[PDB]
Amino acid sequence: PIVQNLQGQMVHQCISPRTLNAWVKVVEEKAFSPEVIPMFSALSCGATPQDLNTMLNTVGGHQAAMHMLKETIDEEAAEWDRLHPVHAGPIAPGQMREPRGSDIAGTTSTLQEQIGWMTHNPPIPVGEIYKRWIILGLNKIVRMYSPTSILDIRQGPKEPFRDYVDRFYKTLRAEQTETLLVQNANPDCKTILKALGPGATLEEMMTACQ
Amino acid sequence: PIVQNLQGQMVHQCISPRTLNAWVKVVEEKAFSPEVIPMFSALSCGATPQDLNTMLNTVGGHQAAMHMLKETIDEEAAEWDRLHPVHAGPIAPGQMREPRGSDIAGTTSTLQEQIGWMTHNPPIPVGEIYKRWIILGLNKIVRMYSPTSILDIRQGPKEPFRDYVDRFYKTLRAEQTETLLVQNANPDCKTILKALGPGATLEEMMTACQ
Amino acid sequence: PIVQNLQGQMVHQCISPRTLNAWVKVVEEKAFSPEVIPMFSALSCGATPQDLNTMLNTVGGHQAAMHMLKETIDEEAAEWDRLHPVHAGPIAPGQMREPRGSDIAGTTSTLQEQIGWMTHNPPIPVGEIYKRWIILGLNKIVRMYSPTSILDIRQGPKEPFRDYVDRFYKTLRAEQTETLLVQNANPDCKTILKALGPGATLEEMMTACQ
Amino acid sequence: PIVQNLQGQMVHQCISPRTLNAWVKVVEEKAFSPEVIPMFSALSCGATPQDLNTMLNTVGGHQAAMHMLKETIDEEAAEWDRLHPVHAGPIAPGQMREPRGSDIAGTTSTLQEQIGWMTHNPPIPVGEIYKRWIILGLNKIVRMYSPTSILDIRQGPKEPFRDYVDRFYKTLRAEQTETLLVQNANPDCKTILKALGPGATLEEMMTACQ
Amino acid sequence: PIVQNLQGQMVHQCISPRTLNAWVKVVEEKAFSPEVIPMFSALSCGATPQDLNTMLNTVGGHQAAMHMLKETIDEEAAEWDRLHPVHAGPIAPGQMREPRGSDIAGTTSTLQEQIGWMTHNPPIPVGEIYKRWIILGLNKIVRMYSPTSILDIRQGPKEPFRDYVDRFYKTLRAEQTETLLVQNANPDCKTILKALGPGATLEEMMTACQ
Amino acid sequence: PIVQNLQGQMVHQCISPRTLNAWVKVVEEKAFSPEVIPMFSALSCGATPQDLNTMLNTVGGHQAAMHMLKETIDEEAAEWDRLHPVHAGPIAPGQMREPRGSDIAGTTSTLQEQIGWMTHNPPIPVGEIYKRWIILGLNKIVRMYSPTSILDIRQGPKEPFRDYVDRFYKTLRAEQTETLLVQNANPDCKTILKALGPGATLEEMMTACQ
Ligand SMILES: CC(C)(C#Cc1ccc(-c2ccc(Cl)c3c(NS(C)(=O)=O)nn(CC(F)(F)F)c23)c([C@H](Cc2cc(F)cc(F)c2)NC(=O)Cn2nc(C(F)(F)F)c3c2C(F)(F)[C@@H]2C[C@H]32)n1)S(C)(=O)=O
Ligand SMILES: CC(C)(C#Cc1ccc(-c2ccc(Cl)c3c(NS(C)(=O)=O)nn(CC(F)(F)F)c23)c([C@H](Cc2cc(F)cc(F)c2)NC(=O)Cn2nc(C(F)(F)F)c3c2C(F)(F)[C@@H]2C[C@H]32)n1)S(C)(=O)=O
Ligand SMILES: CC(C)(C#Cc1ccc(-c2ccc(Cl)c3c(NS(C)(=O)=O)nn(CC(F)(F)F)c23)c([C@H](Cc2cc(F)cc(F)c2)NC(=O)Cn2nc(C(F)(F)F)c3c2C(F)(F)[C@@H]2C[C@H]32)n1)S(C)(=O)=O
Ligand SMILES: CC(C)(C#Cc1ccc(-c2ccc(Cl)c3c(NS(C)(=O)=O)nn(CC(F)(F)F)c23)c([C@H](Cc2cc(F)cc(F)c2)NC(=O)Cn2nc(C(F)(F)F)c3c2C(F)(F)[C@@H]2C[C@H]32)n1)S(C)(=O)=O
Ligand SMILES: CC(C)(C#Cc1ccc(-c2ccc(Cl)c3c(NS(C)(=O)=O)nn(CC(F)(F)F)c23)c([C@H](Cc2cc(F)cc(F)c2)NC(=O)Cn2nc(C(F)(F)F)c3c2C(F)(F)[C@@H]2C[C@H]32)n1)S(C)(=O)=O
Ligand SMILES: CC(C)(C#Cc1ccc(-c2ccc(Cl)c3c(NS(C)(=O)=O)nn(CC(F)(F)F)c23)c([C@H](Cc2cc(F)cc(F)c2)NC(=O)Cn2nc(C(F)(F)F)c3c2C(F)(F)[C@@H]2C[C@H]32)n1)S(C)(=O)=O
Ligand SMILES: [Cl-]
Ligand SMILES: [Cl-]
Ligand SMILES: [Cl-]
Ligand SMILES: [Cl-]
Ligand SMILES: [Cl-]
Ligand SMILES: [Cl-]
Ligand SMILES: [Cl-]
Ligand SMILES: [Cl-]
Ligand SMILES: [Cl-]
Ligand SMILES: [Cl-]
Ligand SMILES: [Cl-]
Ligand SMILES: [Cl-]
Ligand SMILES: [Cl-]
Ligand SMILES: [Cl-]
Ligand SMILES: [Cl-]
Ligand SMILES: [Cl-]
Ligand SMILES: [Cl-]
Ligand SMILES: [Cl-]
Ligand SMILES: [Cl-]
Ligand SMILES: [Cl-]
Ligand SMILES: [Cl-]
Ligand SMILES: [Cl-]
Ligand SMILES: [Cl-]
Ligand SMILES: [Cl-]
Repeated sequence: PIVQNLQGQMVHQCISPRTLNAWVKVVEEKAFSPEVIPMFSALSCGATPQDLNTMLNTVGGHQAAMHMLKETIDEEAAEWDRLHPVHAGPIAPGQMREPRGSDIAGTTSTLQEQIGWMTHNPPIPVGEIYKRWIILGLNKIVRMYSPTSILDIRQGPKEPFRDYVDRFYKTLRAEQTETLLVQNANPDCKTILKALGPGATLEEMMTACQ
Repeated sequence: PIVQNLQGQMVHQCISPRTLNAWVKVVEEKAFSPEVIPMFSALSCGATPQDLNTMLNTVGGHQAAMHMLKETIDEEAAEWDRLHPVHAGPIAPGQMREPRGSDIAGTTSTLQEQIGWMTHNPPIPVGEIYKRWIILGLNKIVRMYSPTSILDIRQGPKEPFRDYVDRFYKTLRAEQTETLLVQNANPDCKTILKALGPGATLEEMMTACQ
Repeated sequence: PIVQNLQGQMVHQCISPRTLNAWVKVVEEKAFSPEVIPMFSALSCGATPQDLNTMLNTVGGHQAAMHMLKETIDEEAAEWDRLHPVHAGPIAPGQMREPRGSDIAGTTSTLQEQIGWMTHNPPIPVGEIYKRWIILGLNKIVRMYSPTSILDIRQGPKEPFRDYVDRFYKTLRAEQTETLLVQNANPDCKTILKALGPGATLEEMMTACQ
Repeated sequence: PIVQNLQGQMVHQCISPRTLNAWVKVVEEKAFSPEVIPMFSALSCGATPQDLNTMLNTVGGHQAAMHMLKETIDEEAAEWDRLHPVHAGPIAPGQMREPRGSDIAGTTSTLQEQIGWMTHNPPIPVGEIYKRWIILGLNKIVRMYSPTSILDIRQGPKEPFRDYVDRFYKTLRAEQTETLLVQNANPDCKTILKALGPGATLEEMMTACQ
Repeated sequence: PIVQNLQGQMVHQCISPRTLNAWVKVVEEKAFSPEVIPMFSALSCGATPQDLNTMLNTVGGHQAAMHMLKETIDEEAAEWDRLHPVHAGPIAPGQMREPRGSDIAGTTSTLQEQIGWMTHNPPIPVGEIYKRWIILGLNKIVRMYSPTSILDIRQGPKEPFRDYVDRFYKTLRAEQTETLLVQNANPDCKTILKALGPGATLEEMMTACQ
Repeated sequence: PIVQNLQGQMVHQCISPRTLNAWVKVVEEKAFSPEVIPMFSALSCGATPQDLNTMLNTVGGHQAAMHMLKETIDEEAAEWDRLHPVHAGPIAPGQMREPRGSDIAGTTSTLQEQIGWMTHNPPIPVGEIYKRWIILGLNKIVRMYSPTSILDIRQGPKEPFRDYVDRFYKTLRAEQTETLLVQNANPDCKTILKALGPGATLEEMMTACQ
């Protein structure tokens, strides 16, 4: 990644074994649960495009999702090229060529060029642009691998309301609400929630059905 | 987080895999026991609003509590806006716009803006303001998930006083005392504690009933 | 904690996940064995009052002892106030108000004030003052949870002297010696230790009874 | 490796136990799966030829592949010598002799010489040149140890399409595509994929056969 | 410990949780095997007397040995006082009082005084003086807990010579050689070692009896 | 070890618990397999003679090999003294006495002297000289503990060629080749390898017999 040294200069740093290992492990354990997106964004803090490609490549398995991820990256890269056409001309001394979509995705660009963009003044955050494309593609993967629709999350007749709400917002998060939460509650809690009226907080709802 | 480098300047640092992993693990193991609040405050030392949102998002499960947490944040953000209305005008060079509630909660603000507020002179500690809102909301979650009332913590007839006091203050902490501690002691220890008189220390009480 | 950077200035540092985790684990494993006091002092090296309160709060369980710890802190804080009454007056620019007992214990003081005291010239080591109160209170807890009196540590008739001495000084340490060590030895070793005479070293005693 | 200190100078650093251990472990667990190449490139970030040889030597087992790796290195080194013949002459003060293939592969060069090349201005990245040769040789090993041909990856009659696509691109990656993916789908999904037409995305294909 | 910062000044550092934990673990696992002495010396690199006392205090159990260790320290401290009598007089500004035995052992000295001695020019290495006393006392403990005499290490009639030599020098190290190694070899290997003659290396001896 | 600080000065560093622990563990797990030599060289990067002796002393067990290691060190030290006789004379201010063999092996030299040699300009790398002697002695240990001769590595009649080549070069490495690899192949693969002709690569040989 590109970190600021303790003197105030942005320099390149090798990705640490701890960072590499945490990413690999979170995919093995959590696959494409929603909370894998924040881990990816946090672990790739300050990442160059090379670091991002490293992290994606260390994933073994899930190659169907990884391939869908490439197609999303190609979609976003092609959109970047339609909005930012590279102008012909010799690059001035101490300056950087404009990045293409494939340069941001690290396929036609070197690490030294990525460092040049990211440490430019003003910087071209090719790492953050690429990370956004990846998180976009990861969100579609999370959505596709969501097993259950919110319409099928219904409170059991003897299911504690807390457990039901846990399953409800867990499902909702992956599908990516208030009145449906009441409608899918069991008869005994729905009656209590009816009498609470509208505008009740979740805490008030949970307190009323416990 | 925003740390001070070893030269004396406040700079941004990537959240470390150790910090991310410790937070995730403490929620898996301890859920919403009271001691999860100090871990959250310590792990988010110097955190930006983005880091705080990262930590909350890495939580898988407990989505009922996580949703109640958002409602508390929205309550606190809306109160921040009623007390701090943003004034219209162009921001002066080298200065920061006033933060709204949603900027403090990281929903309408960028990392660069959060760094600008937090490293301003004087700084606007949007991270500490947001952390306070979260700890406020976490405390209500801890209180709601407290299973047992202090009125039901009674010493067993052959229960060692030490074990009873352990359960008593554990329950008290989650519910968030002296005379009730005597009243709920078993007959044999209550008689001893009566004769100790008032103003006895816990150490004196424990010594008298062991 | 307040560490000295590699340039020679005392600056504040976030408590590390390693430090937090080690303290929690040592309490889970060792409870209030005597060797938990050195771990606490070493782990809270350079700690502010906030860090000390963090560490104590991360403890789950043992709330009877934790409450006795507060009473010892209140005793010591009140003694600090009787010896150091805060004088009325406006604090001069660049100076710190005198700390009260509750400021040292972090209940009425902010982190910024604690940093001001601890990095003052000369510094007011509110962290070390608070740590002393805590270690004082922890010692009383260790003493109270000591199960066995030294009078009941007697060498078994076929117990190796080494094992006996191990149990003896282990018990002695928690209770917090030479002639009692002989008196509680078994008949066969006591006869040997009699003939050694007084002023023998432990190594001489152990060698004589092995 | 050769890292840039926090002041801006490229200096040599001892390879860390974490880096050494991660490489050894990834070979024990993953052998020569494709994702072992990115781990090798990431763990040897900034590596000198000595560090690269260290990492390869810490591998126990797989000595058949390790020997094939040497033959690839010798092939590449000999090609380097045919393209870069070392010119005779005394090396000027403060300058470095031109590297031979065997100097890049660390067999006829010292660490001090490798540091001289890598920290030269402009630098001769003997580490990156050597790493490229190794990754080249590792790719041939991954290809040779690929057990299954893409022609044998066929969807089972009741196999979920997602699982099939996972096996397909996993196999494809090791062998190192769209129309073959349809042809090897089972009859029921092939009929659906026929009607989708050409130019469908993988996400559209997966959605249509789930 | 007292480390040199990356600028060239000797400053105090908190003992790290890793250092504390490694020492505790090595005592639990290896007790007083000989190789515990090098671990102690390496883990207490640069240690102050306070750090040394911390490490010894974190040991739970083995209190018989720990008490023998104090008696050795008192012996060495008293010898230090007989060779270095403290002269009466006011200490000059910026200078340190001469250390007594009990100051070196950290019982009558503060951390600030230990830092003053250790960072003086020339420094008084009270940490290294104390560490020497401890290693002296630890060596006597290792010697006392050595279970077997070298006279009882005899090669079994079908015991491989390598295994025998392993047990021999292991025992010798704890007891703290060549001709006895031959004498205790079994008849078949002794005959071979006789014919080798004197002045044979261990490698020659092992090769001859394998 | 002697590391270069982030400012460009060679200073001494305490050996880290991670380094100590990794060395101990690799000996417990791998004993004297060949790949233990690279781990030793990597873990002792920049090591002083004291650090090297520390690492060797932390080894418990294998004392037969450890003693053979001392004899190799004494051989090499005595050769160093025959090639570098120390000249009599007072050492000039700011200079270092010439090292003897026993000074390089850390037996008659202090840490401060080792730092003086290693940080001299030009430096006397007593650490690297000592490490070379140790690696020399470790290689003889690896060779002696090699169980199987290369003449006994023969491909089984139904053994996959890959597995055979794995055992072959593993054995060869410890014994420390092409035509013997063919001669020891089973009849079916030998016939194929005959027809390949000479000058075939290992990859061609493996491909032909799979
Ligand atoms: C990936 C990344 C770059 C980012 C970001 C990112 C940025 C901003 C915000 C956010 C912050 C505060 C508030 Cl009050 C709201 C809000 N208040 S509201 C009422 O909607 O108006 N909304 N937001 C999202 C915003 F900004 F997009 F609007 C927020 C979040 C929250 C952070 C958060 C997580 C948490 F657990 C508990 C919290 F209190 C806050 N994360 C989510 O909310 C995810 N989530 N989704 C849903 C669902 F879909 F089911 F409803 C559900 C959640 C849930 F909260 F977990 C919970 C079960 C409900 N994250 S990062 C930093 O992680 O690496
Ligand atoms: C989250 C965060 C930002 C913070 C803070 C924070 C700030 C200040 C203080 C504190 C410090 C010293 C004293 Cl003497 C008192 C006091 N003395 S008193 C008699 O009340 O007048 N009170 N306080 C709270 C104050 F300041 F709010 F008043 C304190 C605490 C204590 C720290 C502490 C924990 C501990 F274990 C043992 C200690 F000796 C001190 N924590 C609590 O006390 C929590 N607790 N709650 C209750 C209950 F409700 F059951 F009674 C019980 C506890 C308990 F102690 F654990 C024990 C069973 C009893 N924490 S952080 C730094 O953790 O990240
Ligand atoms: C908490 C903290 C801030 C502190 C400190 C602290 C400060 C000083 C000293 C100390 C140092 C050297 C000597 Cl020679 C003596 C001494 N010599 S003597 C003969 O008494 O006159 N006394 N002391 C205590 C002093 F200074 F208070 F006097 C010491 C200790 C010792 C350190 C130590 C531990 C150890 F294991 C072995 C050692 F060789 C030295 N620790 C204790 O002795 C604890 N202990 N208690 C008893 C008992 F009660 F049973 F007798 C027993 C021990 C025991 F040694 F473990 C052993 C079974 C016997 N610690 S910290 C740095 O840990 O974080
Ligand atoms: C070793 C090292 C130095 C390097 C590099 C390196 C350099 C660039 C790129 C890359 C980046 C973005 C795009 Cl969009 C494409 C592209 N888009 S495309 C449609 O082809 O035109 N192609 N590339 C390769 C390029 F550049 F060579 F063209 C890329 C990769 C990708 C990174 C990546 C991995 C991932 F998992 C998911 C992603 F979204 C992106 N890695 C691979 O693709 C490996 N892979 N191989 C195949 C197969 F063969 F089966 F098809 C398959 C993959 C797969 F993606 F995993 C997935 C199942 C399919 N890595 S490092 C940095 O790791 O240490
Ligand atoms: C604690 C500390 C501060 C220190 C130090 C310290 C200082 C110097 C030396 C040393 C170095 C090189 C040589 Cl050649 C000799 C030597 N050559 S010789 C022939 O005697 O003349 N002698 N020495 C000791 C010296 F200097 F004191 F003379 C040495 C050692 C050796 C280091 C070593 C360990 C090892 F495993 C293998 C090695 F090749 C070298 N350690 C020991 O030898 C311990 N040991 N003891 C005996 C026994 F008693 F059985 F014989 C046995 C050993 C043994 F080697 F393990 C092996 C089975 C035999 N350590 S530290 C740095 O560890 O933290
Ligand atoms: C200890 C230390 C200081 C050092 C060093 C050190 C220094 C240089 C080299 C080296 C580098 C590149 C090439 Cl191409 C050759 C070469 N090409 S060749 C055809 O012979 O002419 N030779 N060398 C040794 C040189 F330089 F001495 F010649 C090399 C090695 C190789 C590194 C390596 C390991 C590996 F696994 C795979 C590689 F591609 C390269 N290590 C070895 O080869 C060890 N080995 N031994 C044998 C055997 F004996 F069976 F044949 C076998 C190996 C084996 F490769 F593992 C494999 C099964 C065969 N290490 S360190 C840095 O580790 O800490
Ligand atoms: Cl790491
Ligand atoms: Cl790349
Ligand atoms: Cl794969
Ligand atoms: Cl509830
Ligand atoms: Cl980390
Ligand atoms: Cl954010
Ligand atoms: Cl979830
Ligand atoms: Cl009690
Ligand atoms: Cl940490
Ligand atoms: Cl506080
Ligand atoms: Cl609790
Ligand atoms: Cl004994
Ligand atoms: Cl490390
Ligand atoms: Cl090399
Ligand atoms: Cl091997
Ligand atoms: Cl799907
Ligand atoms: Cl640590
Ligand atoms: Cl001390
Ligand atoms: Cl104890
Ligand atoms: Cl042998
Ligand atoms: Cl470490
Ligand atoms: Cl030494
Ligand atoms: Cl041993
Ligand atoms: Cl093969």
